[PDB]
Amino acid sequence: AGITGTWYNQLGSTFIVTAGADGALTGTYESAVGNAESRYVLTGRYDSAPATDGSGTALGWTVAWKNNYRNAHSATTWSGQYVGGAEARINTQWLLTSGTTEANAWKSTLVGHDTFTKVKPS
Amino acid sequence: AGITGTWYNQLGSTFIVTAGADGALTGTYESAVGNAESRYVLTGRYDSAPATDGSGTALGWTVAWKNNYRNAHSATTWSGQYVGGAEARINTQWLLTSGTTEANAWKSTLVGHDTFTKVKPS
Amino acid sequence: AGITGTWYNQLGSTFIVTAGADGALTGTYESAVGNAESRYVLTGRYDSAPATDGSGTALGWTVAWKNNYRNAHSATTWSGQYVGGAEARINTQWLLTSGTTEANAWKSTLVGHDTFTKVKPS
Amino acid sequence: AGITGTWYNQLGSTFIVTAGADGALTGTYESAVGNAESRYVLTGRYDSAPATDGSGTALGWTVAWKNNYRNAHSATTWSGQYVGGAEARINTQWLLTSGTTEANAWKSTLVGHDTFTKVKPS
Repeated sequence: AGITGTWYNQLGSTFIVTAGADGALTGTYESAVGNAESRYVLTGRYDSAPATDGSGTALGWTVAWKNNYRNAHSATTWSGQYVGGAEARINTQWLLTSGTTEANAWKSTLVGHDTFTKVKPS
Repeated sequence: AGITGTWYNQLGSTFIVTAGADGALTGTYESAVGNAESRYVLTGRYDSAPATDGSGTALGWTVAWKNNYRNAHSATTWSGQYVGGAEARINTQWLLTSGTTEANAWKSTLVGHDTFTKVKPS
Repeated sequence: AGITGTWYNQLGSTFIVTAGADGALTGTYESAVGNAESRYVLTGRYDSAPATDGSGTALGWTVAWKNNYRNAHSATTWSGQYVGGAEARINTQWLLTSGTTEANAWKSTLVGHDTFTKVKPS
Repeated sequence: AGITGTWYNQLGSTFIVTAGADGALTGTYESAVGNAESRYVLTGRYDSAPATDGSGTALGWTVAWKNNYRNAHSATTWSGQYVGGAEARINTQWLLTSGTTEANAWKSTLVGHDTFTKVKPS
């Protein structure tokens, strides 16, 4: 169950999350950490029964940079895997797609990565 | 609203989906198209108010290759953007992460793409 | 076994390439195609000895977007595979990275895909 | 402005590279580091004239995983940027593509990240 919680990224984002018994992910993303109108609904999925081999626990989740206060006309999906214990992290790769005229399709999707930890950076 | 529906991919996958008035995505992924125990719950997010410039409509969604019948200990997040009209498509990039020993972390995430259309391929 | 030549992608860009007998790839890439002021240097590598089970031929290459007529301050790589036959295609995927101040480092790399064909698109 | 040299990543791999005065990149990459049987050819490009606003230096390169001692039937490219200073790092991202039959074409390309530093990791 050790997914549910708060999770901080190197750069200064934060999201708390729940893991539905069945296998859901519900939460909200805070893209600063001292903000309020800069939170966005979070939903995603994670393998609710993982393997017995020290192997990761696959997950993903999406967040749409639009809320009741702002719209970036964009959305990030985080894909990766959660590891547990004392050094416990959420290792992801992420994609970011904006809405584009088809003229600029080709340049619509930023790629990156993010390591989330259960205790703040610096 | 022209997201809700069925969507087919070049290769032979299918997913029907709803767009919550607010901005959610709920659905289920069929990874063949004539299957049944090979469907997986689908949830994700999409910009419920898009821009007025012919620009795409950003979205993403995640699917965990584990259900009541199978487990691939994996998960795909699809990120991209939906375009409408008579030639209407869901253009995405996708990531796939498996659970890995940390020994094999480095090789945990397949990258690809998928163009979804509202009417079957071949 | 005919990587050597001229190739074209979904949007009418072109790169010519000789395929050194070991893995060398060198040649060029032309933003558009009919123009000498928008031409760019290209080097890369490929498997000079692919398996015989009709498996693709892995390859990669690079086009720092700099010449004597423009500097874009950026570089694309292309990773993927050659699949000869009637319809010879170089199915690839690419990462486009610009040079950023440390703060924009995160929005630095586009991701995308590209099919190349020995015949011009539409 | 010191791309030329020896670099190391989070897992103790290494590549040496000369940075041609225009953009050439050539050199090598060593699966591990202390071994001649696991060494691989490397070519690429970089912006030989990056802007002066302390922006990174874009670059890319390729290592078809083939030598006289092993053939992996695959190729990685590395796209990213050089950021000199006290802590000079080449922050990159990479795509690892194997040669596949048309049916496995979809599970063909790993994606991932890599920091390189002029000093060995741990």
